[PDB]
Amino acid sequence: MLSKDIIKLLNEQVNKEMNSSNLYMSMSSWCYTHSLDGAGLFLFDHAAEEYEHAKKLIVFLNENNVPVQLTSISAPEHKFEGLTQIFQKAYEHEQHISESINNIVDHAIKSKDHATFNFLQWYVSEQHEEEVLFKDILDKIELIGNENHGLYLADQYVKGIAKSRK
Amino acid sequence: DHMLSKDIIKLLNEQVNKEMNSSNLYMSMSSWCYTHSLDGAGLFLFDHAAEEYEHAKKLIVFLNENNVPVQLTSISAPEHKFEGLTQIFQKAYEHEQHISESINNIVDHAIKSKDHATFNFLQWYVSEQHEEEVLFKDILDKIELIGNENHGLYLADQYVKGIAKSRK
Amino acid sequence: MLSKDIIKLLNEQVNKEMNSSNLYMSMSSWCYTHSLDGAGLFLFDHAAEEYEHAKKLIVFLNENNVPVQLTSISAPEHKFEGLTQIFQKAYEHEQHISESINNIVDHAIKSKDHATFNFLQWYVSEQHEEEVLFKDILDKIELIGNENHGLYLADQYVKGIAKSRK
Amino acid sequence: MLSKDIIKLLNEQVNKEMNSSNLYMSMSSWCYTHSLDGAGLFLFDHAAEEYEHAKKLIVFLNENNVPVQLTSISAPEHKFEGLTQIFQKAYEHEQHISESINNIVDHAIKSKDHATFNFLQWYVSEQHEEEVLFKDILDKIELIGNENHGLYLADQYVKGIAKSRK
Amino acid sequence: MLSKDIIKLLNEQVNKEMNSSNLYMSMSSWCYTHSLDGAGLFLFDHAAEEYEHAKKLIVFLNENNVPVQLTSISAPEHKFEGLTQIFQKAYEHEQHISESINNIVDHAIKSKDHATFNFLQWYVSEQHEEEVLFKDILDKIELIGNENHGLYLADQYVKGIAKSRK
Amino acid sequence: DHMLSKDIIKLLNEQVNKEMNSSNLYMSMSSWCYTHSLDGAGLFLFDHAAEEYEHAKKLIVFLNENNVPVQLTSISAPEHKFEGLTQIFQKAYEHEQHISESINNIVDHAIKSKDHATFNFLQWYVSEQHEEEVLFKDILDKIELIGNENHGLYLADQYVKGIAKSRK
Repeated sequence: MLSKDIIKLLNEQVNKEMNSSNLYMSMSSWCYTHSLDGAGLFLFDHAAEEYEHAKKLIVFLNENNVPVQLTSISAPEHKFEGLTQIFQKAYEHEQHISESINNIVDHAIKSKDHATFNFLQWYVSEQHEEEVLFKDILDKIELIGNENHGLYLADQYVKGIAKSRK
Repeated sequence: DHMLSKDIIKLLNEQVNKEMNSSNLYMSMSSWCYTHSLDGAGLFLFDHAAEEYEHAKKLIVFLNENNVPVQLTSISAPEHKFEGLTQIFQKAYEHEQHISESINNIVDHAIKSKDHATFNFLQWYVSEQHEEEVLFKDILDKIELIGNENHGLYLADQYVKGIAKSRK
Repeated sequence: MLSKDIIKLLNEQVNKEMNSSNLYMSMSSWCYTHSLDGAGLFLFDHAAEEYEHAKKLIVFLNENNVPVQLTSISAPEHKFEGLTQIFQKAYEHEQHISESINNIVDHAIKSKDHATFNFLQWYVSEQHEEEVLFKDILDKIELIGNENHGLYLADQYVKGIAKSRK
Repeated sequence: MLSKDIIKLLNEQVNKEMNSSNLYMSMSSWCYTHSLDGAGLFLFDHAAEEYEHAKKLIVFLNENNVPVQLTSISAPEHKFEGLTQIFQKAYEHEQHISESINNIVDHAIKSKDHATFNFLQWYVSEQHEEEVLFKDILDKIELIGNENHGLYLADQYVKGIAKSRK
Repeated sequence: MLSKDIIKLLNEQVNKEMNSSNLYMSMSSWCYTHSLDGAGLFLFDHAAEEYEHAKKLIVFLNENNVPVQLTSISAPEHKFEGLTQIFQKAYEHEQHISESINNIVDHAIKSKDHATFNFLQWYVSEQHEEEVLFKDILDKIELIGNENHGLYLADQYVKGIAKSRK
Repeated sequence: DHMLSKDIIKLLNEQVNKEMNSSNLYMSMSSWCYTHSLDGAGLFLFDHAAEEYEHAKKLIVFLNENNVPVQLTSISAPEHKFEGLTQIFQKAYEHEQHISESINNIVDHAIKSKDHATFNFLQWYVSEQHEEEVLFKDILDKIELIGNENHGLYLADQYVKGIAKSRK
């Protein structure tokens, strides 16, 4: 049904998405172990949400009678320097994801897979929104500043958002 | 680490990895079923895969609240080629046996180091695993009863479908 | 408002869509008369659903102040070999329809009729979904096999789906 | 089961009915495109209702294990001179339909297909009523005239009826 | 995030949108002062709705962390010849807006801002619909004609629509 | 023959324009806040801007029901560059004072021409203006109380956010 290219990209996206989840879990554990259970929670929940994206793709593939060919998931990074650094990396990571998705959309436009294109709309929208979210959080962290109690407050701010997203 | 013994931590991290790995194995198997018109099995395995991933998560939460760093290593690619519904379930069953053993090994270690809280935590996990191991045996048994000669694959898939739904 | 090309294709589509339903009614009657009232029902309802698609198009054309030009509806085929053959033909018929629709979409993209494009999204998605459905059914029929009580069970399977689509 | 004659007439009626629907859609679009969305709607809905009559017949045929043989549906007329003319043609068309139905009834009486006769009662009555409806509307339109705002009012009158029939 | 081009067009659109609102308010006051409070109301409400579009766009820019550059709003036209003329100008004005929006859509397609494209869908559809609405109203008015009681009834027709849109 | 005096009409039309102009100023200010990570302030001002546009509308309605033509002139471009949260609110407050003054001027004129119905109509408008003028002063004072020190901005934005939500 769907073109060889598309299939490859979709499978690849599944992998990136699963990979992303692990990155967020890794980041989450770093936060927890450095007394930042606000960030820890946010990222852990965000990781869960990434795994769900993967699942939607697998379902889409499954329903189109396309075999899922899962390759290895690379090991996420474990060492990080601080709350700001994590979110910086996170933000750059989300930009990369937005770009892989658009790439898939480009391909559907070019091959005229209009149904695939259609399916991908929500996904694009969800990503852009998530990309913004990370941006905001990063800005807010920077507004607060790491001097003194700011790490505490920044974590509470993040905690604040975590709970208002379940 | 300050709370749990180095050994335990190693095994727990290891287990997370096996558990994540397992999920992918089941997704792979699931897709094989779907693409060979066995959406009953496909669903069962897909849901089972999801459930595997959740077990990993529970461990991670356990590790997190004990202030233990989670060290996620790479997840190997699962096998993609399988011979038939029976073969898949056979492999699944042998896979579950292996997992049951991994877990018991962790339990042995907690007993020996006297990590009684860890032991406690592991109870549900053991029971949950044992139950799943049985489930796969039954399905395999039922599959063999039915036979694969005529409409058997169909009926076997409906039987499996039957169970998939009654586990939401 | 809309371009001469688009209008022509849309009118053409209306006709194909009406034509399709007749094909499905014809197929439906064949099923009923050969004791396959499961298939009979599925196809009858599917035919009804095709006629509704036509109607949505007519409405679209009407609200854009475009005259609907209805041409002749050709007579559908009435002789068929068997349950499998019918579904095979059905499936190939759905493939053809998916393609006429995409063609319309291609044309809107090229003339930049963005509102028309927009309107066509649901239609694309619906068709694709239906195309999948026929593939599944066809696969399930083949999994069962026409030997023994195969035809019976296959009809019950189809009946099963018919009732879980009203 | 049923006699060859009856079957022929029933099939014939289905074709007529399907044909009629298209005529009404064509007429409907003419109304819409000349700013007469009241008439447009009435006819559109009336067309849908004709299609339904066809379906009831097909169902009747199906449950009696009679194959439906659908022939081609001719293209309806597209050009009309005005609201009055359309309804005039409509009315004459409905008279013709009443007559094809009666003819079927005559035949059932003569072959003593009493069950078929029974089935046909609602259809006769329903048709007779529709024939009256068109006369009334036509009459009302004439009462109104086209001298001032007649078309606007006649269309509103028609609109009035369209909504009090769903 | 978003490309400089897009942002410029989006800001430009805000301005045209605000400008549009004023045009409609101006037109509205003309209607009121010439005893056409039906039209007056329709246009007033339509003006309000235009200002909301601008606001919607402004929100979109804000959540993407894009500065909004608001320019001066030119004075609308204040002299008009009559109900028909107003709606003619209105219709023409609407088309112009449809075209500016499509232009933005063209640009997103070309730069591959797929999220922006996505966002713009509702806007395109809402616009197309509004463009149709003005055509219908104009058409209805022509149908009625400016002769005896025409203006009155046309205003009541318009009033009719105004109230069935809040 | 209008009901109202030429003077009044002129002022009222003028006021519409100032009011529309004001809204844009607030939107501009709002966007500045959003783009500098101050979505609390951003929201407050955005909502306040919307509220200014509504004032304009009430006037237009008033003029319409009195059969007075609305003459909309150009809306000037608002200022886009600002130096900080404090500066914005300072400018805001001054702007509010200037608006109060324009409104009072209209009231003065109604008293002098004895347009008692117009006077009547203008009561709510005056009261609403006074209240808004106070509000801006209060916010300004708190912001100064807090100080744009190390965590001042974040808190001042949260304070503002606090008020924004308790005004819907």
